[PDB]
Amino acid sequence: YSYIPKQNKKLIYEYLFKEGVIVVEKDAKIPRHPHLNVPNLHIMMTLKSLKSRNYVEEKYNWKHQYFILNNEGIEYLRE
Amino acid sequence: IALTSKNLRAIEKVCSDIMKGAKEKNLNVSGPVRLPVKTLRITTRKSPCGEGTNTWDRFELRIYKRLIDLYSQCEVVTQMTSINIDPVVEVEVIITDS
Amino acid sequence: RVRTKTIKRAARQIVEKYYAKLTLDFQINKKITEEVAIIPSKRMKNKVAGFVTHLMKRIQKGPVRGI
Amino acid sequence: PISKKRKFINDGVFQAELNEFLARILAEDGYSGVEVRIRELTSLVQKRFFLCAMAQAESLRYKLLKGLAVRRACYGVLRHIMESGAKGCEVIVSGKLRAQRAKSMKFRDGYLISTGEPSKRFVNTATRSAQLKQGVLGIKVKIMLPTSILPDNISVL
Amino acid sequence: VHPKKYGQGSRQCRVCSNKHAIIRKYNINICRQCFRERADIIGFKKYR
Amino acid sequence: KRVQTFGKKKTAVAVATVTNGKGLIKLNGKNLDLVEPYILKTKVYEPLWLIGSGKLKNLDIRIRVKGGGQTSQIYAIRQAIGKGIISYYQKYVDESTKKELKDVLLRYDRSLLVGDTRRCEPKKFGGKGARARYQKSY
Amino acid sequence: RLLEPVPFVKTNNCIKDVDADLFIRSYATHLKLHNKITYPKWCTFVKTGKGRKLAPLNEDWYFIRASSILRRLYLHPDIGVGFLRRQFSSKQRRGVAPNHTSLASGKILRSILQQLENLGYVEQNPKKKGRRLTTKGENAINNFARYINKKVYN
Amino acid sequence: KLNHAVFIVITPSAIAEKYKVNLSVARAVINHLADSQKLYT
RNA sequence: GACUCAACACGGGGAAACUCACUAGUUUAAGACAUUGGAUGGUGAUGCAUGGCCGUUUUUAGUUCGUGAAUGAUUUGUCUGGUUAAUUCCGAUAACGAACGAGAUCUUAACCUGCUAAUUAGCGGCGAGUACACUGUACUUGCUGCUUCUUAGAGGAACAUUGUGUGUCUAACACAAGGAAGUUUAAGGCAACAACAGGUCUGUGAUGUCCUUAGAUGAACUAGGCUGCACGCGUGCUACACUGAUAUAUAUAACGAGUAAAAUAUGCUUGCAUACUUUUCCUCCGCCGAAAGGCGUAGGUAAUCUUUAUCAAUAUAUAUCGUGAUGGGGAUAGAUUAUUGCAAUUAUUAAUCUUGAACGAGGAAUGCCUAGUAAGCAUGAUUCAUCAGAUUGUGCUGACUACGUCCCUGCCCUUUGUACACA
Ligand SMILES: [Mg+2]
Ligand SMILES: [Mg+2]
Ligand SMILES: [Mg+2]
Ligand SMILES: [Mg+2]
Ligand SMILES: [Mg+2]
Ligand SMILES: [Mg+2]
Ligand SMILES: [Mg+2]
Ligand SMILES: [Mg+2]
Ligand SMILES: [Mg+2]
Ligand SMILES: [Mg+2]
Ligand SMILES: [Zn+2]
Repeated sequence: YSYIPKQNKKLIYEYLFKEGVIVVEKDAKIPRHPHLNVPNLHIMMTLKSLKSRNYVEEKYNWKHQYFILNNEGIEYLRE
Repeated sequence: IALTSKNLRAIEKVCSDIMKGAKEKNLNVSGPVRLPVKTLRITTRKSPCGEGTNTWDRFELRIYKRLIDLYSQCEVVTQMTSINIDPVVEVEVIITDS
Repeated sequence: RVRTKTIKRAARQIVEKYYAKLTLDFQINKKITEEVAIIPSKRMKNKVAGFVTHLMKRIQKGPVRGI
Repeated sequence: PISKKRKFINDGVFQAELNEFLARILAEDGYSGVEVRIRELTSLVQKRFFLCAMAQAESLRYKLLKGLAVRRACYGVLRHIMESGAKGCEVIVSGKLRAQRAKSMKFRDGYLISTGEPSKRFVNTATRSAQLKQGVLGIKVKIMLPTSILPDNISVL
Repeated sequence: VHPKKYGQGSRQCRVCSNKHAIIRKYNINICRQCFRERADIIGFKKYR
Repeated sequence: KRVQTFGKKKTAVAVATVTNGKGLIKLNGKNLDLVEPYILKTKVYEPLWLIGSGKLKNLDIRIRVKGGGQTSQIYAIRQAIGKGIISYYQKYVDESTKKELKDVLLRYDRSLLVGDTRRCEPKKFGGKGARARYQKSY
Repeated sequence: RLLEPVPFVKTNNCIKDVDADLFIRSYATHLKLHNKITYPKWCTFVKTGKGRKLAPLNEDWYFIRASSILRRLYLHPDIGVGFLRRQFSSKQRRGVAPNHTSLASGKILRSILQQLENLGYVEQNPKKKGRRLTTKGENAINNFARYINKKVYN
Repeated sequence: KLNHAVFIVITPSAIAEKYKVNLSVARAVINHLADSQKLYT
């Protein structure tokens, strides 16, 4: 889609902060993440971005993506 | 009471333990009845490729369902069930008059 | 239908130590074996007993060439 | 409501997944476990759900990654195994390894039973693929544990 | 996007996302090679 | 009074309940007049013929058969009868008579008392049957 | 033809103590005599089941079928149409592809059942499952069997 | 070839052999005489 | 992709789309991070870069060490012989003694405890009847000691035991009795050492390098093709009839396997939104339908229901054929009625009518097989939205012939020869 609303992004970030970790499911056309109804692709993209900066650390298992938050990431999330 | 499990000996042990518990007092316990072991068989073809004289291999996950009856109150049965136990034997208690 | 060294070895070991207990009677021999040695199988145990019996038979009528 | 057969298979699958996850996570650990810092792991599992051979293998892989003389490392591992009271061991390392072409290298110490249900019982086996310079090195470790008695022995008193 | 709900390309292996050779009995949904490796952990022992 | 034994050929367990009565002899709910094919009828009647029809005027018999095909079922029935009558004799009638009957049965053939232990061997891959492999052209 | 020296007495009471085919034939004959059951419309140019690829060639096959059905009903507690169909199945040669088992044309069977119920021989039981025999019908059947036995003896 | 006809110690085969006939006709003949394999005298 | 065994119904590969790698084209960013660097994806290239896994050598009996002995590679052990399914033993001996492999172990199937247990299995117990016998038998509703059958846990049982032969009267074999069983009882599973430049990067986010990266060899969509056909070689199915087809009737298995889309109502312009609940798989049963199938409902997340004291066909019994390409045979074709699916033409499959081809037992060659086996007969499951002629299990009908041999073929061994070692 390539929209990425800002509010949605913020919500996602908040969720991540609350958790500390995000299990993504590396699926293209799956609509929603289990808890928060966000287009999953967007979420995936965001997580990728985070990984790129090393704000989040990833350990890929089968199907799922299993993202764990780094201390820098946590600091950033303070906002 | 239905005891579903994968491991035979363990299941048997559990059954024995419950029998022992019952024999304490107050329990008209019917003996352990082991049910027809409905074996999950998968016949997979060995070899990722198509090379070699296509050997199959019959796997068998053989589930042991076990069954046991009682005429009792819930709390007592719960207590009886508490033999500690572990992740391996799956227990289910039915507290029905019928 | 022949016996491996493990069976044979076991037989040899018995009759060295427990010749006293044994007599030409199969069941008795088997019992003795059970009492003494640590055979995990049934069939294997039976086989061992049989070979012991055979050994015993062979003695009394002569030297075995062992024990 | 889900049937018993279906349930069992599902459980098995879950177990497998858990194992894989652990493997992915714990490159720095003597991993065997599977019974349920760690907070994150717990969270992950919740999200999802709603002496030993493996450890030795992991260690070997780590060593390889670090960059040792290989043979020496293997020897060390063997020694360690011996110390830990193993009746027998076996390590294989096949792959690229120094040369381009081929080269599988065995490393046995004590005796290693291969055939029978005893093998299935009385050996712990483990397989890791250590990624390296220009490909992968292929660990397989095989340990024969202390027996609860072997079928071959007939111990007369 | 075109109907991806009922066909070989609809679903996949749980493990490696391969559309070919999926053990679809008991809702296992693992392509058979992968299953062969993880048959120990799932609790599938070869007896006979 | 009443005695329950089985026969066994392949899969096909014929359970013979042998009781005190007038001498009818039946299968599930049907007389041994039927069985099914006229040719094989003799394999069921044979033990009776050996022992004598007068000896079974004291003994009613019902037989419950389950599993197997046709011939196998018949064999099972026969086996049940053989075991059954003899078993009855061993308990509620004399021993000498029982022995005599056993001897008679032995003289006729095995299979009446002792069972046929054969059973369908597992099919093996690379073929259709137990041994029968497929085909190589080179 | 059937009779022989046997080593027991036969309690010729119910239909289970009668030889089947002969009994069926007798019942068919009786039906014909009565004119108790019809031969609808399509009966005279239908095929009894997928596998038959050919008409019956018996003229009064319907009657025979009915008789068979009666017997079946007597045998079992509660018996449907599907069950009946299964019972009257045969091998369908698919020419070149190997044979499969072939479920019978159930419509005719259903019609027969309906006819029987109209006449008062079978009974759709509200408890349990599909259509068993009605007691009067059963009695009649038993009587017929007895008659047959008597005839055979004679 | 042997095109047997229809219009004009007992067994059907024998009958066929003797008068050169279809075996349905033989069967019919047998039936008449009387009045899935066969034997008659 | 794979090419002798060890490619050729194989890649679980029965592809209408998806699968899809291909062809004709069309979109898209799933271009992270500091238009540039820089990754990310690949059913792209390379199995002769590799991992793991699998195959074969090989299910045969083989491999190795310690010390000793015999410039070196090495040999011996690990063998003239007998024996064994077996470097299995015995016996001889510059060896003695080990270890892996074999054997044992594991899993079934084989027969017992007339001990352990009794549902979701039965047997009786017994009420209630409906039919008929004699002075009990067949069949259903209602209620609740035994464990033979039904399930499945622990035990037992065969060890060549006793008998008699042949054998260095060694290891062992043959016969007889007993016995459920006497070819480790039958069947598998497991699988040493060392390889093959065997296969697989088209199973993988196991994975190197090289390529490609927006006019992508990434992903997504629309068709089309893998099924195209003078022909050669595979694996099968169906046949060539009368021990049979045809059509009625009768008989009787075992292993099994079974749970985002639709319905109805409200609100507005066939569409959306809102509310609410059965259906998504096995089908009982009741109706419609020649048939296929349909509609309605019922049980089943399963020893309960499908259904299993019977889901099958060969069987068998009675009729029609009558040796005539014949009613053997059902190819090829023509035209409908359905079902699956967004979509059925290059016909998914199914049914109904009709079409009536080759084939009268198969040449050169070559495959499989020794007892519940061959063959015949079906059938469950795997693929599956739909579709077995495949595979894989399971049963049912139940032969012939050995009971050995090295003649061929292939492996293995000792000796021998070699200029071969890519053997
Ligand atoms: Mg071994
Ligand atoms: Mg298709
Ligand atoms: Mg396509
Ligand atoms: Mg290779
Ligand atoms: Mg040597
Ligand atoms: Mg072995
Ligand atoms: Mg193709
Ligand atoms: Mg196939
Ligand atoms: Mg050959
Ligand atoms: Mg040279
Ligand atoms: Zn996979």
